[PDB]
Amino acid sequence: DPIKTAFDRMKRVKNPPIPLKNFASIESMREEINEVVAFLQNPKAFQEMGARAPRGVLIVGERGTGKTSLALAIAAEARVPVVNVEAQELEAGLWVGQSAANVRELFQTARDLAPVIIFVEDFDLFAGVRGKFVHTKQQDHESFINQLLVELDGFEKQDGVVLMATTRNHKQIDEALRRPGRMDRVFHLQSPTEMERERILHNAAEETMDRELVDLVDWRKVSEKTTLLRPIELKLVPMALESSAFRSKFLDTDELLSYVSWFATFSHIVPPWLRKTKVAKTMGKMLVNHLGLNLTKDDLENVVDLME
Amino acid sequence: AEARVDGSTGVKFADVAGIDEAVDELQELVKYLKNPDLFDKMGIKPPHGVLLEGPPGCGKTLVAKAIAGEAGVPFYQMAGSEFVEVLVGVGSARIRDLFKRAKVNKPSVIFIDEIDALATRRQGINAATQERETTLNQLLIELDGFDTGKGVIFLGATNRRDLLDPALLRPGRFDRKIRVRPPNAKGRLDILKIHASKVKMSDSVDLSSYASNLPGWSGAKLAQLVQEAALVAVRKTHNSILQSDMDDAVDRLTVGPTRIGLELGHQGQCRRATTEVGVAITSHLLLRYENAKIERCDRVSIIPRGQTLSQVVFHRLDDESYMFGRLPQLLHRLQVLLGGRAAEEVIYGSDTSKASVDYLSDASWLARKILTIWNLENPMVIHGEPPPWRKRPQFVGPRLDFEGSLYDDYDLVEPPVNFNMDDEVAHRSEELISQMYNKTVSLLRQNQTALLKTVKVLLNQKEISGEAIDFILDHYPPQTPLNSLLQEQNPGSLPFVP
Amino acid sequence: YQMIEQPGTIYLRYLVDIHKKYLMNYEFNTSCLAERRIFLAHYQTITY
Amino acid sequence: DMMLEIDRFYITLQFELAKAMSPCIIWIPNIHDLSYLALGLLVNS
Repeated sequence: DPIKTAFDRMKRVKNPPIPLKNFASIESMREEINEVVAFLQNPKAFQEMGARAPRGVLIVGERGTGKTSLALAIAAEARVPVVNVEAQELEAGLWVGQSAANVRELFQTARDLAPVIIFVEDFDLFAGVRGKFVHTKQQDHESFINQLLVELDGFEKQDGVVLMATTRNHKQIDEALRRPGRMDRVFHLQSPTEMERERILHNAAEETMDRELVDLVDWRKVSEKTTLLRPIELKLVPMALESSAFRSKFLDTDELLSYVSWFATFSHIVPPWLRKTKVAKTMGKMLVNHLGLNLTKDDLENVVDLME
Repeated sequence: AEARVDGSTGVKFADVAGIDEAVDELQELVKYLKNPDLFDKMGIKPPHGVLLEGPPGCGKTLVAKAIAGEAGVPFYQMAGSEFVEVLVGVGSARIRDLFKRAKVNKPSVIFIDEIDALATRRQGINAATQERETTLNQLLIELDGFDTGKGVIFLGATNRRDLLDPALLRPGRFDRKIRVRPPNAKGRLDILKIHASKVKMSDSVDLSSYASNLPGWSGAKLAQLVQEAALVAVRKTHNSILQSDMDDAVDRLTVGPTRIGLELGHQGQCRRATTEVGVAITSHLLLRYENAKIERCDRVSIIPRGQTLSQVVFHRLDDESYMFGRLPQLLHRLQVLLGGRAAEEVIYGSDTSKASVDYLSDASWLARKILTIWNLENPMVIHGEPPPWRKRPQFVGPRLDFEGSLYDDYDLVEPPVNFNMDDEVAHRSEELISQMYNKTVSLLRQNQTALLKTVKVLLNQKEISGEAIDFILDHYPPQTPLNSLLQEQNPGSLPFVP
Repeated sequence: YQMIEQPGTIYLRYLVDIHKKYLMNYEFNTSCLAERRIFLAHYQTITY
Repeated sequence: DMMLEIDRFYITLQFELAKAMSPCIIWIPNIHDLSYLALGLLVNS
């Protein structure tokens, strides 16, 4: 039973990786996200006011923009349980018509736990436009899309359950899914802004890389070098930047390996207060001075203007 | 096989519209269904089968359901795709079961939606195919063995006549063949009246213009028109369907939804604006001066919708003028086609772009069609040539369907033998295209003020109307200096209020 | 088969050597300044 | 419905054996032969 196995991966997300307050390219579309999370937190409030609650929101964007992190942050703000349903369990390609029963049991268990969210990634892979597949893959997909449409067309039954599907492009999705009342909201995320790039880069430097080394890097030009990039890559920039900074000098592999092995064996036993002792604080700096791994400003400026 | 036995199907002949010829032909079937006695006394052989062939969304299933409702007979509905299985022989058993259940309650109607699913032609271009052939054999045996005195009429709805086997088209199985044409202007009007009674409607909505300006649209497409109008009014929190929301649904389903802030550089929009405005200005000038038999500009836009970075909207004329396309009409439409390149050549001087290449290709092909296919000039030609490139007739861009279509030769092509007349045909086409290009550039260059003002106004407003273009043309007479436009406090300002 | 002749086999050798000494389960240190610098230099030397 | 169960048990036994032999090196030649069940196993692994 793939449905119960999928629902056995239930999670209560409280701490998102990138929260909505930190997430970028949402300020032009924040009111819709607020409406959706208000519906998710209190479905009774949307049911009593009589307006059509958003039954479906779709996120469109590029691979790696934090779209799964955006959904996680939406769930964390809404404080409702989520289930990660992969594309594989939907397309049980053994009997013609098992996908309809799969999603029927999915929605049935969702209704018994509502308000919940069905999170499906790579939605255009299985539920694209009709007619692109010629050999034998038309009837099962037709039954799947018809069952999905009639499940999303619940006649005034707002249980509080919502479906977030994830695709790459908005043209590959079928026109029948594009109508409101089945899939209400569309969220387009392409690229952040320069100030938001700077803010995410500085937060990444403040949570990953050395706090002593954050002022030595002019983050404006690093943001101008990471215009085509994404928030999770904006988070992973600083450690790669420090590695490329360390690339400039001349150093050997085996000395580093020996020091790494010694520290890995010896840091398992050393006490925390002995590490916070001033002796251990001044021991590391003399280790760096003797080994010669001082990271300077001009090194990192040459690194950032060396990149593309 | 849950064949729904409904005593009242819920729809009658008042629910169908635009299918007047077919329902008038099927009135004979209804008369046979309600009382067959006067049919039997004189000795008619009723049609064994009636095949409804037509485009999707035209309500052929609705037509059969209305026939059963008015006739007061049980309606047996089960689609052709329900006859396909993996096991062999089950489909023929279902055919036999449905047929005998029809013979239980005589008179009765058998309806098979998408009959071409089971009746695919053995094209000469798994065991499922054998199942299809066995189901076809069982169906033809049951149809041929049907005595006509018991009054069981079998209906077959199909979307494509070419893939259906000619054995069923033989008399004795499908005696009647009815085409379900897309509804006309009055038909779409009546469908709009029917579908507008279900949703709240305001008095400001004039459905006659929408019926006239949406040619060839099926009944299901009008249904989605009114449904998306309702959903747009819900989005705008409107208490009723306004004309603005209805037009919003029109532009949502015809050209597509508007994007948000997706614009190219200031040079990437000036060229498209210049091309579309030049095409519109040539069309309006040909309407104004020589009284051409061409279309009229509705609105011109450079806002990206769907996958068109800019668009100019042209009305569609009546089809009675779309049969005898004379030489002058084709020449003026061809001038309208090169209006874009005329605009690039007069505005930018000698640095044209790639935004007007498609119009150039269309002009080049219709010159060949004038020369070779139709043989409109009077040196006689021995052969016509098929189009190397084929672009389908489509939306707001230039009509290119004046003779049904542009890129469709009517099987008027032969392989050539002499290769010395091919170059004379090419030279004739080049002479025609070059002369016509000089005439269209000469006529458009005489009015640089109106063209430039229309470009500036459309660039400022991101959308202009045909009446605004007409106002610019009237307020800017020919041979006025460009400094008159250049001395204005705002060249992209429209003092006319619609 | 000198050093500079093949760089890829050296990288695979270093990867399997790090696998041998259980040097992968200890993914990071998050210490004050020194071990972090050593680890960054080591991660630089691993690939390039 | 018998092939899916046998294949799932087989692949989960392979993965459990690979875990039981830790530390170990798994080599998978000719990925291009890949079917949905093995894809699901690999993505969840």
